Amino acid sequence: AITVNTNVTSLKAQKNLNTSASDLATSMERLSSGLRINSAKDDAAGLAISNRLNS
Amino acid sequence: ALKAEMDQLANEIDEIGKTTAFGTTKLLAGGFSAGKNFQVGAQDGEDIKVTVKA
Repeated sequence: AITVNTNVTSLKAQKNLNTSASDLATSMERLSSGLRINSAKDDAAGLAISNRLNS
Repeated sequence: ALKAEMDQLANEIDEIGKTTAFGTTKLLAGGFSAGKNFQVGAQDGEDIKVTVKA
């Protein structure tokens, strides 16, 4: 069909572009900080193990 | 005098024996006497055993 009111290819392209931008921002943060684990989003058990090793 | 220094050295050997740790788990006290396994592959059973006696 040739339709004007809905465009699905654009929706899917938007979602892919957003995923790529998120990944790039995460990498930029990790290079700026120098650490792999900046939150518990990253690795939760490693966070606690590293707190104990830090103590 | 000689024996007093021998006793202090034996005390420090015992202290190193009970104090060494990885974070909070003791290593030279007998907890690894029967080793622990680390899975070093992607499938079950592909693992290496680390054994340390007291």
